[PDB]
Amino acid sequence: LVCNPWFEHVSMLVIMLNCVTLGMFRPCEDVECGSERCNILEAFDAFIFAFFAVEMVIKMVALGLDTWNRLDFFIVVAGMMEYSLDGHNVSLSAIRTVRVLRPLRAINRVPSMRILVTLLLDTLPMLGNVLLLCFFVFFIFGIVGVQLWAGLLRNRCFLDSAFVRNNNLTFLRPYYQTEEGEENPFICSSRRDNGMQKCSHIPGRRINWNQYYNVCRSGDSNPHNGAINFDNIGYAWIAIFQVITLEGWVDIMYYVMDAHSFYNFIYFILLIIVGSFFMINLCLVVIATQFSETRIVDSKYFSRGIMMAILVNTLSMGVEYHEQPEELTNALEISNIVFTSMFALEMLLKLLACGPLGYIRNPYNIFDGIIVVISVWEIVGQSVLRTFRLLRVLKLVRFLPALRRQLVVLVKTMDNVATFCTLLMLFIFIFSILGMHLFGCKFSPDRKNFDSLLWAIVTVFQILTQEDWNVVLYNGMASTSSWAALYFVALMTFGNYVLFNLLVAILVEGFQARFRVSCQKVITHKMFDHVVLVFIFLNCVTIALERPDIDPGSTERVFLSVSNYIFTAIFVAEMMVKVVALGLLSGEHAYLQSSWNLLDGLLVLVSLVDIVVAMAGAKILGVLRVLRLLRTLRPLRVISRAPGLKLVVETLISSLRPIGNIVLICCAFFIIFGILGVQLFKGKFYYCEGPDTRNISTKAQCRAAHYRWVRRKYNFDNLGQALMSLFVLSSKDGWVNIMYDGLDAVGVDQQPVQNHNPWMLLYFISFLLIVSFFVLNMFVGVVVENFHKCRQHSPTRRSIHSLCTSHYLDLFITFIICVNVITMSMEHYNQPKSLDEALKYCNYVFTIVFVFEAALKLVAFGFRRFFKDRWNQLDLAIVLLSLMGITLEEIEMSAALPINPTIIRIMRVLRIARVLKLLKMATGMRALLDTVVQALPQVGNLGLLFMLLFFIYAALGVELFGRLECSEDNPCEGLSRHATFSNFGMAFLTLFRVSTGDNWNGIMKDTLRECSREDKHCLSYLPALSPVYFVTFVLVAQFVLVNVVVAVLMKHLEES
Ligand SMILES: CCCCCCCCCCCCCCC(=O)OC[C@H](COP(=O)(O)OCCN)OC(=O)CCCCCCCCCCCCCC
Ligand SMILES: CC(C)CCC[C@@H](C)[C@H]1CC[C@H]2[C@@H]3CC=C4C[C@@H](OC(=O)CCC(=O)O)CC[C@]4(C)[C@H]3CC[C@]12C
Ligand SMILES: CC(C)CCC[C@@H](C)[C@H]1CC[C@H]2[C@@H]3CC=C4C[C@@H](OC(=O)CCC(=O)O)CC[C@]4(C)[C@H]3CC[C@]12C
Ligand SMILES: CC(C)CCC[C@@H](C)[C@H]1CC[C@H]2[C@@H]3CC=C4C[C@@H](OC(=O)CCC(=O)O)CC[C@]4(C)[C@H]3CC[C@]12C
Ligand SMILES: CC(C)CCC[C@@H](C)[C@H]1CC[C@H]2[C@@H]3CC=C4C[C@@H](OC(=O)CCC(=O)O)CC[C@]4(C)[C@H]3CC[C@]12C
Ligand SMILES: CC(C)(C)CCN1C[C@@H]2[C@@H](CNC(=O)c3cc(Cl)cc(Cl)c3)[C@@H]2C1
Ligand SMILES: [Ca+2]
Repeated sequence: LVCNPWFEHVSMLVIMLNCVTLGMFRPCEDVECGSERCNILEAFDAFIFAFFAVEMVIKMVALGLDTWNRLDFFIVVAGMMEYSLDGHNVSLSAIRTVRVLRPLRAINRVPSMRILVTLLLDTLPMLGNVLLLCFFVFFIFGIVGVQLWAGLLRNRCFLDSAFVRNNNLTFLRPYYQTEEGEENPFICSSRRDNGMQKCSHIPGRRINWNQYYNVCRSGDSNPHNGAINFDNIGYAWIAIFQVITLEGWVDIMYYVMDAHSFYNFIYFILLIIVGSFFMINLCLVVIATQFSETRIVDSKYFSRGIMMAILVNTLSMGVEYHEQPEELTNALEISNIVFTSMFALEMLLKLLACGPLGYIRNPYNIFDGIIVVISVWEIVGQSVLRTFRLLRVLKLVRFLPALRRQLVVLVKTMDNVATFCTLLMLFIFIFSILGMHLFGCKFSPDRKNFDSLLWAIVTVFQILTQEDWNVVLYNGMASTSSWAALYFVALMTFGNYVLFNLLVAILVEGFQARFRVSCQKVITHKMFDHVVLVFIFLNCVTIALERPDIDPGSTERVFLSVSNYIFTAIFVAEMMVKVVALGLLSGEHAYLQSSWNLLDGLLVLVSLVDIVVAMAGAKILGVLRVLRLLRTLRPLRVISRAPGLKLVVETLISSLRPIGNIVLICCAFFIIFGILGVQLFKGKFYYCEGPDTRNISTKAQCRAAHYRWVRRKYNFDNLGQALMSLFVLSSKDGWVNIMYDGLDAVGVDQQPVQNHNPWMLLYFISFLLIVSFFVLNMFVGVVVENFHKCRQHSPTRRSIHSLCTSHYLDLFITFIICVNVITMSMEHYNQPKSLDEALKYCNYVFTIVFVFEAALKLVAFGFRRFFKDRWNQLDLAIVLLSLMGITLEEIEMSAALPINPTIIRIMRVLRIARVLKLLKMATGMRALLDTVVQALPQVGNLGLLFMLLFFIYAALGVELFGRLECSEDNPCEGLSRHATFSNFGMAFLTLFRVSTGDNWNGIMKDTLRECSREDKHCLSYLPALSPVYFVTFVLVAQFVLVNVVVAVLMKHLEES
C-alpha cells in the first residue's frame, strides 16, 4: 500500500488531476452552480477529496502520529471543514478559497523540487536581519508621511457657500473636477500651506464659471477611489510600498508637491535610495551569500565565402518596411532564390566529398540539410515558411568558436534552471487561481482582469514584472476591500525578493563552482592638477546656468558669453604648455600617447572651431546647433583630474570584457526578433483617434467620420522602429501597451480589435523571458569575474551602578520604546479629541522615564565617563530634544502664541528619533549595515560617476528638449508641470525619474511627436536623437547601479 513506490506515482497522478479541475473554474459562471458542467466538476472535486481523505487515514494508521506531512494534514482538515460545513450559506463561498493550497502537495512528490524548497526554507531564517531593516524604513517613513500629509489629498477647489447661497444657483458641481471626473483630481493647496498648485491656476472656461472655484477645503475622497493617501499608518504603508517598487512613485510625489510643498522631493529621493536601492538589494546579497554557504571544401576561403553568404542574406532580410516598393519586393525574392541555391550547391558538394554517411556524421551538417529542404520547398510550393527563414542565422554557429563556447555555457545553464522554473510555474499557478477567487468578474471589462485562467496567469506575470501593478491594485482595493493589498504585497514579496533572488544564487554558485624645462616643472607640480580642477568646476557652473529662457539682451547672456572665451583660453594654454613639455606625438612619452590626453585634445579642438563659427552673418545655423551639443561633454575632463574617478572608470570598462560575448548574443537576438516583428506587425499599428469610434472599422470610415488616422509611437514599421520597441519591451517599462497593440492588430488600413489574436502573447512574453535570462547572465558574469580578481589579490552609588550595567535596564527601555512605537502609529486624520489628550499624556510618561535613565546613567559612570560612549551621547541629544519639543507645546497651549505652528510640527516629526535606540539592541542588523560601510570607498566613487553622468545628460537634455511644450493642442504623455527639461534644475530631477525607469517611455514619446507647423526653433532631426539619448542613458545608468550591487556583494562574501 504505502511501501510500494508506485503508490506515490498514483498520488502524483491525482495531484495533477486536482490541478486541472482547479484551472477549469470559471469565476462568475460557476458561482450560480446552475449549469451541468459545474455539477459534474463538483462531483469530480468530491471524489478527489475522498482519495486524499482516505490516503491520509492509511498513512496515519501505518505510521501513527515530517513537515510536509503536516501540510498534507492541514489541507485535509481545512477541506473537511468546507465539505462538512455545506448547507450553511454564511460565507460558504469565502470558505471555498482554501482549496488553492492543494497544488502545494506536488512539492513533496517531486524529489528535485523538494530539495530546492528545503534549501530555500533553510535560508529564510537569515533574512530576519533584512526584515528588521524593512520595519525601520517603513515605520520611519510611515509616520513622517502621516504627520505631514494627513488629509491633504482630499483638498479640492470648492464654490463659496455665501456665493452659492446668495445667488440661488445649484446647477454647478460643488467643486472643480475636469471632465474626466474623479479619475484625474485637481488637488489644491490650502491657504496655510505652500503647495505648488493653487485654486488660482484653474483653467478658464473653454460668463466664466471656472473662476468662481476659489475655496480650497477638504473634500470627501482621496485619489484613486481612496486608495492613495496618508490618512493613517495603514494607508501610508501602501504608498510607501508602491514607491519601493518604483512603479508610479512619481505620481504620489506630484500629489504632495501640489498640496504641501515643492520640497517634498527630498522625502522621496531618500526613500528611493535607502529603501528602494539598498534595502531591496541587500535581500539579493544575503540570499546569494547564504546559498553559497549551504579538399577545397575544407579550405579556409570556402568557409569564409559561405559565411558572408549567410551574413549578407541576413542583412537583406531586414531591409523590408511598410509601403515597400514593388520593385524592392521583387529584388528580395530574387536574392532569396540565389542564396538558397548557393546553400543547395554547398549541400551537394559536401555530400560528394564525404558521402551520404559521412555528411550525417557531422551534427552541424545535419542542421544545414534541414534548412535546404524548406528553402527549396518554399519556392516549389509557390507564407508560414517565410518566417522560418530567420533560422539561417543559426548556421553561423559553426564558424564562431567564442560564441559557440558561450552558447554551450548558457545551454548548460538550463539544467540548473529547469528545477527553479518548475517551482516558479507552481507559484504563478497558485496565485492565478487565488486571484480568480478574490477578483472574479469584479473588475467591471478591464483587460487586466482575473475572469479566466489565461488572463489570470497573464495578469500575475505582469504584476511580477512590476508594470502597471498599481493599476491592478487600485481595482482590487476598490472592488473588494482595502485589505486586498495583502494579495499584491505577498505576490510581489515572495516572488521578486525571494524567488528571483534564489535564481540568481543558483546561477552565481554554478559558475563560481630652456623654456621647455620650465614647463616640465610646472605640470609636474603637485598642485597643478588641483589648480586646473578648480577651473573645470567653475566651467560646470557656467554650463548649468544655461537655459532657453535667457534674454539675449540681459546681463546674464553677456556674462555667460564672456566666461566661455576665458575658459577656452585657459584650457588652450594648459594644452599648449603640456604639448611643449612632452611633444605632440613624436616622443615615446608624447602628449597624445594616452587616451585621457587625447580626450582633452578633441575638446579643445571643438572649442576653437566654435570660436571660428561664432566669428562668422552666414548660413551656419545648423553647424552652430551641433557644436552646442558637443559643448556639453566638457565635464568629462573631471575624470582624468581625480585619481579615484579615473580608477573606477577603468574598472567598469574592464568588467565589460568577460560578458562581451553575451552582449553580442543579446544584440543578435534583438535583430532576429526585430525582423520577425516587422514581418508580423508592419502596417498594422494604426488606429482611428476620436471621441466615439465604435462604428469605425477601416481608414476610409475614419476619414468619413472626420476623425484622425494616426500611428503608434512604438511600432514595427521597419527594423529601426522595431528595435526601439523591443528595447522598451526589454526595459519592462510600457511593455504591456506594446503587447496590446500586437494582440489587437488586424491588418493594413484596418481598425484594431481588442484581443483579436491572443496567440501573439508568445511573441512578447517569449522575448521578455529570454532577454531577462541574458541580462541575468551579464550580472552573474560581472560577479564571477570580480570574485576572481578579489581572490588573486559609595554604597548608595554601587547599587545604581549594578542596575545600569545589568541588562535589565536596557530591556526595560526596549519595551517602553516599543510601546511608544505603537502609540506613534495611533495618530490619524480627524482623530477624536479624546485621543489627542490620551496620546499627549503618554508622551509625559516617556519623557520622564528617559530622563530618569539619563540621571541614573550619569551617577553610575560619571560625567566624563558617561559622555565617552557614543550611544550615551545619542540618548542625551534626544532627551534634550524631547524636552524642547514638549516645552514649546505647553507654550502653544498657553495664552502667548509667538511660536509658529511650523516649528511645532517639525518638533513633532523629529520626535521619531527615539526609534534609533532599538538600533543598539539589534546586533544582527548593525552588522549588516557595517557591510555597506566597509564598501563605501568603492561605492563612493561609483556615486561620483553617477552624478557626473547626470550632469552631462542633464545639460544635454536642456539643449535638446528645453523648448518642448505641453498644451491641449499638443498634449504630452510623459512630460508635465513637474517633469520638464526647461532648466538644469528640472532636467536633473527628471533624469532621476528616468534612472528609476518610471514612465520613462512616456517621456520619450513626448520627444518623438512632431512639432506644430506654426512653432519655430524646432529641431528637424530630434526624433532621431531622442532614442540615442534615452537608450544610452538607461544602459549606462543601470550598469553603474549594478556595479554598486556587486561592490556590496563582494564585501559581504569576504567578511564571512
Ligand atoms: C511594516 C509593514 C511592511 C509591509 C507593508 C506593506 C503594505 C501593507 C498594506 C496592508 C494594509 C491594508 C489596510 C489599509 C487600511 O487602513 O485600510 C483598511 C481600512 C479601510 O478599508 P475598508 O474597506 O474597511 O473601508 C472602510 C471605510 N470606512 O482602514 C481602516 O479603516 C483601518 C484599518 C487598520 C489600519 C492599519 C493598521 C495595521 C497596519 C497595516 C496592516 C498591514 C500589516 C503588514 C504586514
Ligand atoms: C541592422 C542589420 C542587422 C540589418 C540592416 C538593417 C537596415 C537594412 C535597416 C536599418 C535602418 C533601416 C531604415 C530606417 C528608416 C527608413 C526610412 C523609411 O522611410 C523613408 O525612406 C522616408 C521617405 C520620405 O521621407 O520621403 C524607409 C525605410 C528605411 C530607409 C529603413 C530601411 C532599412 C534600414 C536601412
Ligand atoms: C555643481 C553644478 C551642478 C552647479 C550647481 C547647480 C546650480 C548651477 C543650479 C542649481 C539650482 C539652479 C537654479 C534653480 C532655479 C532657477 C530658476 C529658473 O528661472 C527661470 O527659469 C525663470 C523664472 C522666471 O522668469 O520667473 C531657472 C534658473 C535657476 C536660477 C537655476 C539656475 C541653476 C542653478 C543655480
Ligand atoms: C502597529 C499598529 C499599526 C497597530 C495598532 C494601531 C491601530 C490601533 C490604529 C492604526 C490606524 C488606526 C485607524 C486609522 C483611521 C481610522 C478611520 C476612522 O474613521 C473611519 O473609520 C472612516 C474611514 C473612511 O471613511 O474611509 C476610524 C478609526 C480608524 C479605523 C483608526 C482605528 C485605529 C487604527 C487601526
Ligand atoms: C540593439 C539594442 C540594444 C538597441 C540599440 C539602440 C536602438 C534602439 C537605436 C539605435 C539607432 C536608433 C535609430 C536611429 C534613427 C532612427 C530614425 C528615426 O526617423 C527619422 O529620423 C525620421 C525623422 C527625421 O527625419 O528626423 C526613427 C527612429 C530610428 C529608426 C532609431 C530607432 C532606435 C535605434 C535603432
Ligand atoms: C539586474 C538584477 C540585479 C539581476 C536584478 C533584476 N531583477 C530585479 C527585478 C525583477 C522584476 N521581476 C521579474 O523580472 C520577474 C519575472 C517572472 Cl516571470 C518571475 C519573477 Cl519571480 C520575477 C527583475 C530583474
Ligand atoms: Ca512603469
